Amino acid sequence: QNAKLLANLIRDALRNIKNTNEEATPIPSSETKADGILLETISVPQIRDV
Amino acid sequence: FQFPEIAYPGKLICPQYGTENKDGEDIIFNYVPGPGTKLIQYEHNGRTLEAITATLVGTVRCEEEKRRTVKNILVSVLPGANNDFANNLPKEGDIVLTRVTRLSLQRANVEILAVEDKPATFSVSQASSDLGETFRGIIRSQDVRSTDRDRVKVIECFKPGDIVRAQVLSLGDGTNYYLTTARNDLGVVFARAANGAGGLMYATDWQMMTSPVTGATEKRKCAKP
Amino acid sequence: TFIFPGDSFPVDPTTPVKLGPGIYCDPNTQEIRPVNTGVLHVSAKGKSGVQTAYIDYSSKRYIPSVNDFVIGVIIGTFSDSYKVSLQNFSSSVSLSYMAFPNASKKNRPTLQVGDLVYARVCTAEKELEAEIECFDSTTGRDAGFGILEDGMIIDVNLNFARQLLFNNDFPLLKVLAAHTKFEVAIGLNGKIWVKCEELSNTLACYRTIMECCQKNDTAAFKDIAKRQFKEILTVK
RNA sequence: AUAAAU
Repeated sequence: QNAKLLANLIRDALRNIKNTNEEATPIPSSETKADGILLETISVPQIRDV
Repeated sequence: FQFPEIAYPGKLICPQYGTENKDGEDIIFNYVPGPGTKLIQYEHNGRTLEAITATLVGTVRCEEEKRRTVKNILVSVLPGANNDFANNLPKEGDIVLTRVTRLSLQRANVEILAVEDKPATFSVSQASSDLGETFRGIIRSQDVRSTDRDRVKVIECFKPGDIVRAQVLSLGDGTNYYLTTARNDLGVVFARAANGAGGLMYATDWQMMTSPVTGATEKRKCAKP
Repeated sequence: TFIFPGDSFPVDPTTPVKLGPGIYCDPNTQEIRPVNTGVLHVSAKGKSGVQTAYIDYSSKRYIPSVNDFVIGVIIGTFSDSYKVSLQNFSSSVSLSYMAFPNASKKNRPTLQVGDLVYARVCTAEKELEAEIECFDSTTGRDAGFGILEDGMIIDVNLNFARQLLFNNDFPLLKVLAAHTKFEVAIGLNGKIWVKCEELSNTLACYRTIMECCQKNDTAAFKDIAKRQFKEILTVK
């Protein structure tokens, strides 16, 4: 009797799954850059000293 | 050229980070420890310092592995017959030659002898087989073959003393490694008739092993050359 | 015609002989040769083309074989099976829980450690742990294999047990029936289970079978039962 | 779904 709702629910369910997938690729890239910041923060001057 | 070619254990090679000036831009060389090297801490005059120090007596080899440029150099020390090869240890994905120690109904436990290298050459693990110091591994009944994973007769697959080439899925516990012979290039390699009492047998079919000497045929799990 | 190990075999090489206890087929040289000492028994069927053999020899250490009836003792319980030892200082045997009538993955059998069971060996490999099953298909619709209750178990050499199970001319079961009512389970692993209504009768049976096991005499055994059941009377 | 991984 509630099969119409279920069909609607599946359509309701479907839209959310799609939104998540596009976002994911961006997240991985940053990590080498995060490693970069530490070198930036350290003074060039010390390196010649040590 | 800045760092010595050959370093004895305890000899300083290169600091933590490095940089040079070329093409009007600073190129950052990132030094990372490797086989034969160990990043440790040394302090002079109340000053803390981290530098790559060799731990093995060998020639030293560097290799690059991965606006403003970016770089990564791998610093290692290579010794330079007798072979030791400790760095080599069974890890997920590696291929390992094993020997069947005992057969049970739901699984088959073995012992690790040698491990296949990467591009054949192998790394032999030297240990006493009459003690138990040798690494032990367990091949599950579901990991025997991809064909019919549920029902597998272990008696008709392996045999005590037979040499089996497998790939380790995971470390498991301290007792048993996880071994799979699911693919084609994995299975019983060297074996003899009647648990080693008869003559040598060779691999023909993937599920059949025959002996071109006494005409004996025993059911095993054979691999592909 | 006693046969000794390394003895020459009359049969021709081209024609095969079915394996029997005592007879060994060399995995290396493919030759068939006797390895036990005793009487050679050979059965021939048809005008030509088939043969079978074994050697009846005195041995007391049981080695599990397909379709052998054995009486085992369940020392301990594992996850999916019982650990039962047919014999002392002998490798353990694997008995499946699902190897019972009306078995289910939800309900395990009620057998406890220390119980006697009548069992038949289904799969027995030399290099693998042997397995037994409570119900044997070959015997009939009903195995008659169930854990034994009370009674007394008797140690006996494999030859004496095999004669008691397969030979109908063996007077032992007859001479015991002439003295008392009793039920008996016979294992090819050299175990004999005996149970009567009264302990004195079971004890009398135990003592007779033991002496019969010791005596190995057809004439003695009839008398032996006489003096045994008599001696219990006075002892009473 | 009447008692699950000694």
